[PDB]
Amino acid sequence: GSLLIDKTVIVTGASRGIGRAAARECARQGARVVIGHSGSDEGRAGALSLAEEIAAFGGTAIAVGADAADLDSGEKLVAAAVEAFGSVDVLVNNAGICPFHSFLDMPRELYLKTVGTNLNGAYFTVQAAARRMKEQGRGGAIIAVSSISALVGGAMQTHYTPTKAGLLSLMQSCAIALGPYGIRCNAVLPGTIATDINKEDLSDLEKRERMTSRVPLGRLGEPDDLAGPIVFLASDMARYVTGASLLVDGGLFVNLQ
Amino acid sequence: SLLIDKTVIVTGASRGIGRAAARECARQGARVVIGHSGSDEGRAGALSLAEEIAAFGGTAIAVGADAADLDSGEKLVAAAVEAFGSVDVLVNNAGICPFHSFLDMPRELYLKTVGTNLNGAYFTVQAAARRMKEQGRGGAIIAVSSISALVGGAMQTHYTPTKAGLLSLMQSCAIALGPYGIRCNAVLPGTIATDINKEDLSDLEKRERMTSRVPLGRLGEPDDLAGPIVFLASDMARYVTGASLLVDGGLFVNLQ
Amino acid sequence: HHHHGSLLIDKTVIVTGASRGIGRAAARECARQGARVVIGHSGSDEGRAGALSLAEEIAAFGGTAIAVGADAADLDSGEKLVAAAVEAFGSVDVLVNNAGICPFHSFLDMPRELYLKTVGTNLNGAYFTVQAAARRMKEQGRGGAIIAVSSISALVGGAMQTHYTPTKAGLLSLMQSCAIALGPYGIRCNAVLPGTIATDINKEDLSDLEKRERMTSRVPLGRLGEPDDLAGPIVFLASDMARYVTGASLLVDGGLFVNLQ
Amino acid sequence: SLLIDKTVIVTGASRGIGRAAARECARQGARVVIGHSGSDEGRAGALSLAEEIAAFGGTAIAVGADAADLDSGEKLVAAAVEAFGSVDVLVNNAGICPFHSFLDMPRELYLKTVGTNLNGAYFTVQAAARRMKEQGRGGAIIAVSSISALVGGAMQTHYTPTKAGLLSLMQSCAIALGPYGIRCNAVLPGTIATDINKEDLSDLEKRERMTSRVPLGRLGEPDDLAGPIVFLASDMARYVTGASLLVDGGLFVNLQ
Repeated sequence: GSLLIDKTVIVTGASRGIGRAAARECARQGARVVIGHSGSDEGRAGALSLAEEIAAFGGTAIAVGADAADLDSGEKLVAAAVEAFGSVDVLVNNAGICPFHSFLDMPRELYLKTVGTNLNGAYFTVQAAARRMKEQGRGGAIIAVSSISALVGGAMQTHYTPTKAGLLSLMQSCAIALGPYGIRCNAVLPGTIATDINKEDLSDLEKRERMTSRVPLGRLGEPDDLAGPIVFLASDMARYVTGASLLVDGGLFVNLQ
Repeated sequence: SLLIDKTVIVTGASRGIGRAAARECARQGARVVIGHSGSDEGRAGALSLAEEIAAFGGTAIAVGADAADLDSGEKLVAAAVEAFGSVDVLVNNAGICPFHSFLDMPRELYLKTVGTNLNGAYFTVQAAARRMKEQGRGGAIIAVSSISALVGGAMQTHYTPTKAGLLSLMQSCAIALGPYGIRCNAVLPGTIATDINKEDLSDLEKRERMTSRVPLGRLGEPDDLAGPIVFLASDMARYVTGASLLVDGGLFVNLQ
Repeated sequence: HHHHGSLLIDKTVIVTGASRGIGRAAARECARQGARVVIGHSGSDEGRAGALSLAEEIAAFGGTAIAVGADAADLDSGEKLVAAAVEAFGSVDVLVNNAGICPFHSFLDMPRELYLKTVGTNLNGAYFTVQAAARRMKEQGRGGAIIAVSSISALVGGAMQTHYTPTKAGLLSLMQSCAIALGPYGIRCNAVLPGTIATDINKEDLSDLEKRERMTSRVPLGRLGEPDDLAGPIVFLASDMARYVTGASLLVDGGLFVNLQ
Repeated sequence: SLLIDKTVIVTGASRGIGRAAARECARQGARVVIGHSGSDEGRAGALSLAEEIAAFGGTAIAVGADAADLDSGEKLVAAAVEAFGSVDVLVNNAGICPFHSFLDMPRELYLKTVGTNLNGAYFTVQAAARRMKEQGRGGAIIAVSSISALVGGAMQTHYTPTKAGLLSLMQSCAIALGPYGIRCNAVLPGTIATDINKEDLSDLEKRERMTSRVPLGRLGEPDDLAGPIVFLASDMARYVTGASLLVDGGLFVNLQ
């Protein structure tokens, strides 16, 4: 594919799941990809194996550790991208956590780590990438991976849903601030995205059937289901799209019981 | 080549967004049915687009089918099936916005706006969706709605409910038609420079005022909707249904 | 005296579809708040009987009301209701548009006649009832309030409601556009969005105790709504408590919309 | 008598919307905890409000409790319980909007905005809700958010996410606290003339431009939010939770 030929794409949280699938598809569309990961041993291992898979089909990618909760990570990722590839053209902000926990006994540290990682870290990663895009003067695209939970509630996600709605709101306000520099800012809202079914347990499979019944398309999402929408929003197919959000949920949001 | 071997029906495709979407689908490999109003101007515009498409190697036919006539849906599907053997994508785009104040709104003006923009769309969607279910191969439906689906307009009290109604139709059809692999979504164009508003935008002081409200710094053009429509019609959007997508250069978020 | 409120004292309120359900409860509470109420009904035998029994109850607790038959699908009904209100009470100050139908039906075999009756009753008839009321409010020069009773279905889909959800979304959009058009005349326009409300309509879905238990378990507040649960929000939007509220919508659903499952 | 004998905690109540909401709660029979920042101006405003309320026969106390200090929620609850025996309503209103461009936003300013507007709200809601659950009599929580929860602002990249986050917090808390009869809702004020925007509103030309964008034809006053807040706090809203209410004179829908 050639939707992102000669663009440098940073993807945060890209060692597994949606970010992994997005980074891969960006590389398949001709981009040179900075695979950001958490800096953990599993994160590094997944980032490097993705880099290998990309190298195998002729792509170009590097892996960069950068804990999203560390607010210095944005400039570290931009610096690594500019050092290796000379530019930053697309940011896919995807790193996040969702430690389910009840509201009335939520500890401060868990709440603050969730906001810190999902929203504050995103803020300054977007800021670092957008600064570089403005300095280049060639435009850019920023995509925040948020969630259907940006639009509705979850009882075990009182600390989590505000960060997802926060991300949507950040893209709306950045769209105004960065529009004069040709930088488009949008959000994708994944619904229920499943992990590999061959690795699930029997109990995990029984919950899969109930959640699947809730989706009009008749199946849970896969990480690759988010790659097309992310690459669309990063590309010239979306040349007039900014300040927008896009549900990628198989109809889950509209399917009121 | 996102739509190779797909039959695409575009309603109201002789001018504006519909014309650009029909041409782009054809460039992506689709066989395109160019639906128009049946008027003399509609027929001429659809004819010229069909010739343009044929000139770059694409395939298209032109079909008159007044969107206000509830028989038009089956006529378009029958023409598509006769010419190309299938219906795989519907881009519902025919619509009118006769600006008029609310307190003196004529009943027949209101009824023609709802009849064209919403009622005609309902039964065009129904006719295409039936064929798609019958084929058993899935499909995609894209309603061209508007930013006006989300906010108000004092001279559009008859019009904004049809745009919001179209979005809602896509949400409910996504549920009804999801088990058949038929995805239903809406695009919400912002301020698009077309033939309808060309005289209003001739006022270049007005144009600069309208332009200053768009963060991307320009008004839209019909090709700005072509990419998002083809995306929603394609396998890039295989898990997208019941969704809406603003295509407005940031207009909606830019609270003045 | 009956511990009547005064939020709507000296105001004339037209309620369409007021013989039963949400409309009946709204009309009753407006009268408890001091309003003179036009109890609009469909003209059917059942509608007329329900409107008369409400008028008897209101009269007995010291309120003021009249019953007026006015089929919402007849686009002349808006002017009929306004004329009755002006003749009986001298003004029109609040419109609560509540008349509507939801004949559940699948999409692919939806008949034209059923679809067109649903749009005609729920949206077209509301449009010209709002128009007739708003013209009288403008002519009076004392402002007013319009409340459309829409539905949570204005925000989400329903497979057996492809003909119905667009009319509910359309009503919300109508309030947004009318808020702009009528704001200069002091007329505020808002929509209320009820969730699952146990009314006579969904009598037979709720007849199934197992279905009813599942529907109740989806509401965070833990119960289905009652028509009286909509009376307070409607009266609020009609009153000076909401003097700066226009172009707005209000979910009244016990948390159903936010409770993603 | 919408709130007779209820204990209402209002944060940020020395001025503006919070001050008017605290006053109206007391006019409805509530005993009011006037939360303020602890600054000299916060202390003076809270005292004058407490005296205002006392002068018309109400009951109130003032409590300094910086919303950025995450201990403040339990400080307010403890003061409410000692003075008045219960907590029944929380109006979360404390917030800041230090306008600043995005690309040079300092970390300290961003973190103080999130910390005050969202993090402090979270743990104030948590403290109030714990006490409401222990009492077993239900309760009401109202977050004062903004129209900016729905749209963007170039000089508010740090601010609008906190306002949208407040709305989302009420949505999730409505689910978690529903079983305990605790309703959670947000109000979204439009352009409200307060001490914050006071200097910008002395420019007569700009005030006219901002007024012309409101369909009701005037800017809001703090009293304009009091009615909606007391409504959401009361039995008039007994089936309302997880909901949001624009209080903006039509500003949001009035697309240019």
